[PDB]
Amino acid sequence: SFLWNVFQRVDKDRSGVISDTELQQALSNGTWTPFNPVTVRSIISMFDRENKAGVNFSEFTGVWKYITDWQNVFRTYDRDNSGMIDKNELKQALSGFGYRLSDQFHDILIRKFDRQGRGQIAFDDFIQGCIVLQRLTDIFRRYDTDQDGWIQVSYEQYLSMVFSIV
Amino acid sequence: SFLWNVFQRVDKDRSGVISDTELQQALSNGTWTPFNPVTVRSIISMFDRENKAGVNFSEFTGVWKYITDWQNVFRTYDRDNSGMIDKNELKQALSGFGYRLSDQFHDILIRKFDRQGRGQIAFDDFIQGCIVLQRLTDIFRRYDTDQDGWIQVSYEQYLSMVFSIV
Ligand code: NA
Ligand code: NA
Ligand SMILES: [Zn+2]
Ligand SMILES: [Zn+2]
Ligand SMILES: [Zn+2]
Ligand SMILES: [Zn+2]
Ligand SMILES: [Zn+2]
Ligand SMILES: [Zn+2]
Ligand SMILES: [Zn+2]
Ligand SMILES: [Zn+2]
Repeated sequence: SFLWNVFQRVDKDRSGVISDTELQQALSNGTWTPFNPVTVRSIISMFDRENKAGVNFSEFTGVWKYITDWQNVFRTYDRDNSGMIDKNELKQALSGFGYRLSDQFHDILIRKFDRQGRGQIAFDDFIQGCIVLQRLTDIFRRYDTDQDGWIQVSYEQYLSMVFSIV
Repeated sequence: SFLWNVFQRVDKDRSGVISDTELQQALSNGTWTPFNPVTVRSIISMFDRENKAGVNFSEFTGVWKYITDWQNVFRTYDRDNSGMIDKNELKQALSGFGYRLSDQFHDILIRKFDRQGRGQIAFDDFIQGCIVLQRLTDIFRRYDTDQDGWIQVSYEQYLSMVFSIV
């Protein structure tokens, strides 16, 4: 309903389908730089149930829910309310999700996810990071057959593991 | 020497530095489609000993050697001389490098490396594939401490392993 007005504002070529570029330009990451294109790509492919390279209005109500939900999480854990998420808050956010990860390891996470290069993670980078972690966990989980947080794999199962990431 | 004439032909903006776009356009992959940009990016970052985003003439003599050498390998193993490399020939090429990999696993390799979508791997895709495999092997090797083609890793060492790929 109110969602239709949003859709019409975002669908700038009035095609009836919201493309990557369109969704990108309707989202801010709180740093006055374009929203992470990879993040946009992931959100599109998530809800696009055709091979459309975009989302229609029905699919878009899903996207709108997804982004709003990700905003709740991000604002909850950015408690000094700066707009970025820091080492401590990232530790909190992933701890809230159920990850049990060492403090130093969050050094790597920040280095890997933060496009801004400022020791902190923006909203767009934050979504991708979490998405990438779900994926790595899904894969790991296929190989940790007795569920004790350990895997023994051969060279070939490793390669096919890394290749099933994609 | 003769290399200088090549460099001048490739350096189209006459800057004295060969950019990504420039190198790309001076290379064919034998399929009348642009040479894999990722492949170009890798070759650049390999020989660029500044943070230049390109190569000067000195560095370029390295690149020229690297590409010619990769051409020898590719032509050796594309023995039906089509321009593509197939499952059997890929099996040969990597076997020549010292990889001991199962026949079915080469299904995954072709699916993963072939941008053309035709069950075969082009010259540009072939270089990247091999490069990606060297990297995965280097990493694996750091973790296979007793050198028997097996690793046991925890969840956190796995994440940091996958993250050291990049
Ligand atoms: Na296990
Ligand atoms: Na081992
Ligand atoms: Zn549109
Ligand atoms: Zn914060
Ligand atoms: Zn902060
Ligand atoms: Zn176990
Ligand atoms: Zn140039
Ligand atoms: Zn062939
Ligand atoms: Zn063939
Ligand atoms: Zn062992």
